Amino acid sequence: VGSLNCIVAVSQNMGIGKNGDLPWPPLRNEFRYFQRMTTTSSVEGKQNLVIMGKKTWFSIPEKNRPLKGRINLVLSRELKEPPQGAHFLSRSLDDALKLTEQPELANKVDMVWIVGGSSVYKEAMNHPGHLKLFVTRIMQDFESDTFFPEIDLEKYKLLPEYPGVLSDVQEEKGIKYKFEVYEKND
Ligand SMILES: CCCCCCc1nc(N)nc(N)c1-c1ccccc1
Repeated sequence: VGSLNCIVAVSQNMGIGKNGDLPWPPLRNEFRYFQRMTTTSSVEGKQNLVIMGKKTWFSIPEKNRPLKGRINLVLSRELKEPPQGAHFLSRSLDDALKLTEQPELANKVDMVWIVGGSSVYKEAMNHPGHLKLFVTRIMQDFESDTFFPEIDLEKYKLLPEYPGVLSDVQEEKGIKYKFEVYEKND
């Protein structure tokens, strides 16, 4: 199994969802960036794993579920089988990471991408080890009811650039945004 990563799009007031919907209007190139980054795997014969909480899974429009070309794993203690269209179910992020070393997935998974939501990000971000955060900064305030956890910059370094990630300001539908990559190893 390869690197562990979080990927998020977040407004200036730290919002990531409004009743699960994006707080901002849909941004086509931001969507394309998310698909490209989470799907691209260099290791021949493997796919990336996407891990998400139950609410994040059901916030994805059905036409976009499962995230194609990736192994889709949902976290839930209430669910007793993977949701329709998903591939795997784990009770916790720890169990999901443990599963990636079981024979059922050990040689199948390259990169692991945590795609939401708030509590899953928080657990990943505060667990020791090597972790990167791919953060799209939506540079406006938007009404939200779920939020990204604080990034502790004592441990997460903002990288000066990263291959395959544009470094300059983007704009869609009149909304400026930018792509950042953070890395910790503790
Ligand atoms: C259905 C795919 C939406 C992709 C655009 C939104 C998005 N952007 C970034 N950079 N990270 C994320 N985790 C998400 C996201 C992915 C799934 C659900 C909610 C937000």
